[PDB]
Amino acid sequence: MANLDRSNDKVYENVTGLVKAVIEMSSKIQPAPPEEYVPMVKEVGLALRTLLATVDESLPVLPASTHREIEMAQKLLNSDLAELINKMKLAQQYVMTSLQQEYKKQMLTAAHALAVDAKNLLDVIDQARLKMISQSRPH
Repeated sequence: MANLDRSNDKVYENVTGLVKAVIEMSSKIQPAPPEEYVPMVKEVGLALRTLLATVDESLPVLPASTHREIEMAQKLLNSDLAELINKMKLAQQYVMTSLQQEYKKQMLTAAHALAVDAKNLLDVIDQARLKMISQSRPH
């Protein structure tokens, strides 16, 4: 029952990091221009990429039982992402018009589910990690 925040940190990081941004980005979103936003979102999406790989390393980090769910969760996050990425690709063009705050708001919405999505990700894992704790700790 030590602090195994070694590799679980990398996994728990992306999740948070991306999340912490999902929100923050929302704040600096309104202002964030179409030149600084295009990437902004691109970043969140980029993080996912690495996150996926990170998960693979986390897969084992957790006890057998939170595999499928985890896998299904990955697609879950991406989902919102994909829809989030598109939202941007549009906002980028639906900003110079005038109905920015409108479309921009939409993004926020996802940001809400996103934060959760990312949560439900580890949330499940958290249920696994324990599955190991209260069972038979090896190392």
